[PDB]
Amino acid sequence: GRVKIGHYVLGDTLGVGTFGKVKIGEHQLTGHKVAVKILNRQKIRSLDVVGKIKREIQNLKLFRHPHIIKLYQVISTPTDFFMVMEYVSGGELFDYICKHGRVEEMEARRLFQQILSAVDYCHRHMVVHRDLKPENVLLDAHMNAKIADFGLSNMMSDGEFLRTSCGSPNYAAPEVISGRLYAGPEVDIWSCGVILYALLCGTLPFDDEHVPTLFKKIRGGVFYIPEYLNRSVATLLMHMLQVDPLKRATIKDIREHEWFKQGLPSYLFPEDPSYDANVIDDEAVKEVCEKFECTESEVMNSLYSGDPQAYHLIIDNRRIMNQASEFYLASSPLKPHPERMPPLIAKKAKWHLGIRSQSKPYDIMAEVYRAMKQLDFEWKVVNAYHLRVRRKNPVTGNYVKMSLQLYLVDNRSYLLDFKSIDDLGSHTMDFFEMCASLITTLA
Amino acid sequence: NNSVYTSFMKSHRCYDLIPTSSKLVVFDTSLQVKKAFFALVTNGVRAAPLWDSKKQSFVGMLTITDFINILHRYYKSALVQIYELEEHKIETWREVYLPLVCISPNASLFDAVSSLIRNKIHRLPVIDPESGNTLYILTHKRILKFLKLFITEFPKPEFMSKSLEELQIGTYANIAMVRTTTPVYVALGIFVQHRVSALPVVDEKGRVVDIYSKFDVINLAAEKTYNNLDVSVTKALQHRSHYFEGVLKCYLHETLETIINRLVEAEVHRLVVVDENDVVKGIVSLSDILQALVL
Amino acid sequence: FVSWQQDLEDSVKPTQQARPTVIRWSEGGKEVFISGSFNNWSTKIPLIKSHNDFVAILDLPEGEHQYKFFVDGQWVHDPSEPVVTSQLGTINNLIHVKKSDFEVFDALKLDSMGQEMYAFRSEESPPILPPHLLQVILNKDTNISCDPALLPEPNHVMLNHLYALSIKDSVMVLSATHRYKKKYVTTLLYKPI
Ligand SMILES: OC[C@H]1O[C@@H]2O[C@H]3[C@H](O)[C@@H](O)[C@@H](O[C@H]4[C@H](O)[C@@H](O)[C@@H](O[C@H]5[C@H](O)[C@@H](O)[C@@H](O[C@H]6[C@H](O)[C@@H](O)[C@@H](O[C@H]7[C@H](O)[C@@H](O)[C@@H](O[C@H]8[C@H](O)[C@@H](O)[C@@H](O[C@H]1[C@H](O)[C@H]2O)O[C@@H]8CO)O[C@@H]7CO)O[C@@H]6CO)O[C@@H]5CO)O[C@@H]4CO)O[C@@H]3CO
Ligand SMILES: Cc1ccc(Oc2nc3nc(-c4ccc(-c5ccccc5O)cc4)c(Cl)cc3[nH]2)cc1C(=O)O
Ligand SMILES: Nc1ncnc2c1ncn2[C@@H]1O[C@H](COP(=O)(O)O)[C@@H](O)[C@H]1O
Ligand SMILES: Nc1ncnc2c1ncn2[C@@H]1O[C@H](COP(=O)(O)O)[C@@H](O)[C@H]1O
Repeated sequence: GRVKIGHYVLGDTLGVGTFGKVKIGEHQLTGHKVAVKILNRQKIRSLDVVGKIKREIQNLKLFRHPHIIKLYQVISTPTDFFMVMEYVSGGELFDYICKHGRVEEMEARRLFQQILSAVDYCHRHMVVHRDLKPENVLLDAHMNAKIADFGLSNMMSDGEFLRTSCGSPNYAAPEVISGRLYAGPEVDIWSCGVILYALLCGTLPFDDEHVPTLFKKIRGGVFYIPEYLNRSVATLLMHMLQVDPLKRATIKDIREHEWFKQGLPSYLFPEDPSYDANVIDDEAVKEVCEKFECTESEVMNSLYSGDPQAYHLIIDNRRIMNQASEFYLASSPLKPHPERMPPLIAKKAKWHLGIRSQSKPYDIMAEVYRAMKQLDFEWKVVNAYHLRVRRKNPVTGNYVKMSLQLYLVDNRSYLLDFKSIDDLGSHTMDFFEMCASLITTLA
Repeated sequence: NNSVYTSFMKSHRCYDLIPTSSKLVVFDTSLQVKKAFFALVTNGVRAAPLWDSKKQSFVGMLTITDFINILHRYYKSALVQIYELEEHKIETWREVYLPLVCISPNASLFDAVSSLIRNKIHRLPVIDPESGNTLYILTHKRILKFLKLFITEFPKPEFMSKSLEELQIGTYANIAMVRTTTPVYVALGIFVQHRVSALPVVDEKGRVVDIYSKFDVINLAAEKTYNNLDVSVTKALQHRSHYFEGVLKCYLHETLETIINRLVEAEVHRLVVVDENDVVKGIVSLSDILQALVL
Repeated sequence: FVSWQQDLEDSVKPTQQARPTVIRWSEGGKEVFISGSFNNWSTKIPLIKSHNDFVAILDLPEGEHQYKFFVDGQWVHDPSEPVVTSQLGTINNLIHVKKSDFEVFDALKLDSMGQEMYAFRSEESPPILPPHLLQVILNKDTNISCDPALLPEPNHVMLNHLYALSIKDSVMVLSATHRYKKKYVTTLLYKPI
């Protein structure tokens, strides 16, 4: 009578991740197999990962993708947390590249289409799996990609850049190895490009013995292009593995590519059933619209299960509004629009980010402090360059909050950034009044 | 059940009309009125709401109508500079010219269309109650374009396929118009007198050749030709001559469904009507169509 | 089809089916046994052996229960985990279970382990600017066919960041993108100095 949880008997260890160990889960009554990730509560509490573990549980339950490890149930005990999730018999992709060698152009395409579909699904739900590698990517008996180990994934916050860096020197974008600030999606595409090179060639595009020369190869962005792979797939790998994050390919760029378009199934990138795609909820705002019009919130909860009756008709109407692109969004490069204004006679003016300075960074900090002390400002110094200024409006009587961060453009060039923090008077206007009052005082 | 056009509104909120990504301009009452009209040209926006720093809330709405109103009142001649336009601020002229007229995004479409008809305005801004800031500036063109999107799935009734002669939509009598030799100052006076968005440029025989709308006035500020209003309306519309696919005109023997489909495709506000041969005939605007859709 | 799948997840209501307890100990001893207050110290529960770790699952009720391990015929308690002194003499390891729900438990776990509204000067290299901010949505030109007030979909990072144009005249120009209700709005401000 071996170790049992919830009708499930624990067996052989699959492996050990960044946090906890995964052990094979076998049903006693039926014989169904699950992967049980055992996270020791004491080891989670010993570090500040308690917040990262909470988000990882919430995100895995929120996801509903056929190419992502499905989380069944999170069993909690006083000593440790148990995560009962989808088991895949085929094993890791890294072992398949070593055993079977380089996968055929058509077969490797199918696996790349499935892996990118899961990466695209994560980006839609504002989650970025920073540790993408064939070790973290698993396969089943029917040979289908499944992404696991979300312990290194982080949320996509509006007006925030994540500088945290993953351990693996390979599969990490040039901005990651340099330790510079970046946005989440660009790294996942670079991580997908190196994976695309892995099953097509068999080896890594940037590989070296010692760490310093390896970093020089990634920053250079020069990789070997073999003779066997065609002209179409070669152009994709070059566009996917770019040094510049803006010049690099995006989720829309790969979907529009000729090599990727072929052998692509219909269920991979849906447009109409994208609203029901997320398991977790109907839009929270959406529920209220139905609550403010007819019934109190939490109404028809049984009804939603029942299907008797209403909110689904409002969600289906949102899909029709999202279908027409020309009405809700503008396209950047045809007959001229009647509301288009002719150019003014005196050159087009060009917008720029905040205010720039050429003086020492220590001098700019002393300059922003003396300007803030002149007005009635109250803040909290987080970092030697990061400030969270708060000013109370005298007319409305409401508190207005905004962020300040110092950056550098070139060797002798410096920049100051103004960010708005959401809480009678307009919030968007009050942030502008708070900004103008500091820019006018400073020089 | 009989009125399917009314059911499209009321049930649908104002939020659905607001695009995913938009451009909005806000002017502080303390800046010069001449610099504000020159700012609308550089940004390409037709209208922009006004903000008061002392009151800490939106007071007015700056439109091209204000630029029309200034000129009739203050223009002296082509020789004498309009000393008022340059010196006047947004707040100073606001005290001379005549509550905030706006709508909520949570509020119904039926309550938004009624606000444009009752207050007799073309541009109505939408302000969030929880946030306090402006989101979008609603227009008659945007409401009908939103209707043409949802009405395709619904079957149109008998009155939707009715001719212009049988229907009562559009002001058939006392139509104000300009001629090919009529100066800009005389044309601008009609915009303040009769209070209409479009003025049709009609030949001495009775043939419609061009159309001078409130938007065509912004060209005087764009080219800085506002100092000479003595010149004819043909000279004021000489800029579009190279890139213009003729004036939009429909017939009296045309169905309401065809008339609505013509306005959304052309993206124009007022639609000229002529019979048999080009001739003066009552003009039908979006304000007539939207009023008929409500009642 | 999709609606049905979404519906199925919705039907489920969060709950935990079983409430067990881990009870583990790491040693090099072949025979391991554990006795506590749940079985009233009458029987010795056998530990299943992981190659290194030893663990035995037992559905214990909520409350304070004192247990002691017995390795190779020697009753020795676990040092690493908290222990309480018994009336007999020996200080046995105490296991106290109250809540075993993941969301609540995390918060309690979360609870375990600079100054509010305090303006003060700080004493004693800046981070490199991301190139995603350099590209401005207002600098980008759209099609001649589409509406002028309409703009393309902006990157999430860009919004809430203030963008200002150099002042030709006394008047000052500054704008920022904000998101409302999953809607994006780029508000411009004209105000003289
Ligand atoms: O058997 C139950 C018991 O099992 C475990 O205890 C083991 C322990 O882990 C081992 O280390 C070892 O303990 C030895 C110990 O080191 C020695 O000291 C000796 O103890 C003797 C005392 O030195 C001596 O003073 C006297 O003790 C008196 C007690 O102080 C006094 O309280 C009373 O004893 C009775 C208690 O009053 C009463 O509360 C009740 O106690 C029970 C506990 O409540 C219950 O948890 C359980 O204890 C476990 C223990 O948790 C395990 O770790 O059973 C207890 C007994 O029923 O009943 C007590 C009955 O004595 O009176 C005595 C004096 O008469 O005598 C004791 C020895 O009798 O003992 C070990 C010598 O190697 O082995 C023990 C094995 O129990
Ligand atoms: C990295 C790590 C993670 C978790 C951890 O704590 C736990 N180890 C655990 N082992 C087990 C466990 C118990 C029995 C078995 C087992 C034994 C025999 C046959 C089959 C089995 O599954 C395997 C693992 C359980 Cl259920 C919970 C655990 N909690 C300890 C460590 C650690 O080594 O520091
Ligand atoms: N050129 C015109 N002359 C006279 N009346 C008009 C003209 N154009 C529109 N109208 C009418 O004036 C009202 C408002 O017009 P508009 O400002 O174009 O919405 C509508 O009821 C129209 O029927
Ligand atoms: N019936 C029409 N035919 C041709 N052009 C028009 C017509 N109505 C409006 N316009 C033009 O469309 C632009 C915007 O019109 P409005 O929406 O009426 O301000 C102006 O430049 C007008 O010259």
